[PDB]
This record gives sequence, C-alpha cells and structure tokens, in this order.
Amino acid sequence: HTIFQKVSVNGADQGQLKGIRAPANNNPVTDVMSSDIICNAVTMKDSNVLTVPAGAKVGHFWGHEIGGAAGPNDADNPIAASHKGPIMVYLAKVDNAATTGTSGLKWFKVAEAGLSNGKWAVDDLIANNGWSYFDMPTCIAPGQYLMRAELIALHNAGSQAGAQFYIGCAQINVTGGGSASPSNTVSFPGAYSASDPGILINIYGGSGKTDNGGKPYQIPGPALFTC
Ligand SMILES: [Zn+2]
Ligand SMILES: [Zn+2]
Ligand SMILES: [Zn+2]
Repeated sequence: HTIFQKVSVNGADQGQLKGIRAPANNNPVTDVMSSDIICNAVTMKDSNVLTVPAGAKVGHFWGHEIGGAAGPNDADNPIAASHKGPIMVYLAKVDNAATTGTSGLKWFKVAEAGLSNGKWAVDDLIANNGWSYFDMPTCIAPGQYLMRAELIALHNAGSQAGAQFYIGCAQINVTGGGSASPSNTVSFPGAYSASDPGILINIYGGSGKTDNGGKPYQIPGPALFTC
C-alpha cells in the first residue's frame, strides 16, 4: 500500500505533490480494464508542470501515506517488504500536461525493473528509502508529457485480480532532447490483461518465499522505448 508523491530531477526534490496527479489514499487498483489503471483514481491535481531535461536522472518517490502521515522509513514505509514486484514508468505526449485528460493517450514504456538474481524492483525501492530512478532518454522529443509510474505488488497475485497496482502520474516538460517518437504505443486501459504471466502469477517458491521459484519474471506491457 503506497502512494507516488514527488519527483526529483538530478537529485533536486521537486516538491511534495508538485506536478503530481495522486489518489486520496493508498488503496491499490485491481481492475486492469478500469480507467483507474491509467493514473489511479485521481483526487489531487495541480497546475504545475515539472521541468525535466532529457538525459536527467529522474527520481519518483513512494510513501505509505501522504506526506507526514508516512512516518519514517521502516517496515511499512515506503511499502511492506512482502509486496514484491516490478516498477515501471511510461510517458504519453500531450498538448498540455496540466490540462490534458487521461483517456485515449498513446503510452510508451521508458523504464522497467522486475526480478533479477533474487532481487525485486521493490527491494531496491526499500533500499533507496522510497525513491526509484530512471534516466530520461536523451533522444526523446522535447515538450509536454504525462509520466505514469507504477509498482505492482504480487504477494496475492495468484488469484484473478489479486495483483495490486500502485499508480500515479506526474505532469512534465522535457527540455533539450531530440526528435524521437515511439513507433509503437499502447493504450490504457488496454495494455494489460488480467491473465498476463507477470500479473496472474504465484511468486512463492518451494520453501514458501517470494523467489518465483527462480523462474524468469515477465514484466507486463510493451518493450522499452530506446535511443
Ligand atoms: Zn500494502
Ligand atoms: Zn511506519
Ligand atoms: Zn498503514
């Protein structure tokens, strides 16, 4: 149970909820055909668009509760350690990131991390005290984007609609960069099926641990947009 609440740009904390579209609480989205899968059930929405230079290291921050109610980094914050799963980031080019609706956008995936050598993306999130990082590709066309960030908790993913999606979106303005557009985009809803192998999945191994029995973990959604 966690909430996406700030972005950092090369280490610079952009501000609590600045430029973020956020839910009212930490409850997961479980219906991949719901419009809530796009940016969550958004109830908090500002006019700010964050400046992100192409190539910048971008941080996104997750907290168990909003702001000071999160408490210190511990067993529940940023997320319980049982909530193993991937963490992803997508973008969608828009006209104005402060005013765009979220229906019918063309999303492409810019970062992902899953399971590797017994460690989940979530474990890195915990080690980095709630921050997850990616590099904004240097070749991407400048301008207005919505940035969707996602963590999927898989501790109950064995049953249909058991996967817990923690999601939000950030309003951004990419400066510098290049002229790349993704050749192939995906929709939300649409990109995910409730029976995808990285969504309907029992991650518990022979000794009852979240090791996916050592099998490859197939991150949901499209291939990465690359430079
Ligand atoms: Zn939880
Ligand atoms: Zn706590
Ligand atoms: Zn709690």
